[PDB]
Amino acid sequence: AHHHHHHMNALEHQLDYPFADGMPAAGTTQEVAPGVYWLRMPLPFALDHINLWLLRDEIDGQKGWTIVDCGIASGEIKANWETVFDTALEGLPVLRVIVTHCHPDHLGLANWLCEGGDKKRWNVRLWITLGEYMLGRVMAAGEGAARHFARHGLRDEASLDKLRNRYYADLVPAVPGQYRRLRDGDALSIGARTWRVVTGFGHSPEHCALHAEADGVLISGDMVLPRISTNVSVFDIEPEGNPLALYLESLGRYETMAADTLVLPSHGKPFRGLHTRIGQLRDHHAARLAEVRAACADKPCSAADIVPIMFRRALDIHQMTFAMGEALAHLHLLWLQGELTRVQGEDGVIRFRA
Ligand SMILES: [Ca+2]
Ligand SMILES: [Ca+2]
Ligand SMILES: [Ca+2]
Repeated sequence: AHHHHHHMNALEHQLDYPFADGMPAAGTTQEVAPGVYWLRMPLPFALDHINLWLLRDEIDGQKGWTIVDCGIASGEIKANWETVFDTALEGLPVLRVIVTHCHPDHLGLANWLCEGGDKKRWNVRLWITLGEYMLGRVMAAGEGAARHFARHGLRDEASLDKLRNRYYADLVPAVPGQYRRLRDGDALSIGARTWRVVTGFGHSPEHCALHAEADGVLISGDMVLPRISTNVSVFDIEPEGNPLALYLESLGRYETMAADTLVLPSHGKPFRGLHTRIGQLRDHHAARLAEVRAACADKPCSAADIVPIMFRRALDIHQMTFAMGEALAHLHLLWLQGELTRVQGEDGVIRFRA
């Protein structure tokens, strides 16, 4: 996420933070609900942290801990995990590792945690959805990205070269060779609770949020974040994708949850106002779509044309191509519902017009 950048929530004051600005220091935990503990790991990106969750649990008579998400494979996060093992687990083992999705800050240390950390203290199973596991395996093991961004309006030969000669493998250095499949609707028994798998689309293949309906707690992964937008992007591998339509449809899964649901997001702070935040995200994308409509009404626009309208800030070449993926997702939503016509110019650039 070094070149990743996000849209900040100016309506944060409409959410409620039950712990205010309290946050667990590195290597320590903070109880956010009975048997649910919050870990905060540093990240070296603009997004400077990820929240991970430790759930008190008992499987087959053995008391211990279920981990949700892992961090990137950095020396600093590994050291913080080791401190946690030694001082914050009450001397009890990890029983299993659940990963919400394959992005590196969530999947990176799965293999290392499954195999017991530096001292190999246990040997446990990774639980994850099939789509996230398989894409993780594909990416864990370029020139296609450059052809992609070129046909969407990036024409500077020097910039295209910087993409050609290009991360995931350094942050996710191994992915477990075995997994336990999570599927939408699965009931997980974790400690005193049943957590249900709520799958989400448009951000990643098959994103797993975990919902404890009786106590009203939601582990939202990256699908609902209080301070930032969720990345929704069209990529070279699925060049006609409609991820924004999938994402906006997916947000309906949370609008039927309780209005007082405690949301545990992967970035930001635990919060209430789930429905408020969903409304803010819907409003945000409606405003971005209106800008795309307005621009395409006056001339055929490429994704590169849309970036400086959608992102009112300076971007380097790497941030530009990341923004281009999100611009293209908004173009594709309008295109595929019949509001734009897609034309590949004789210059090879794909553009969209009213
Ligand atoms: Ca993600
Ligand atoms: Ca191994
Ligand atoms: Ca994330």
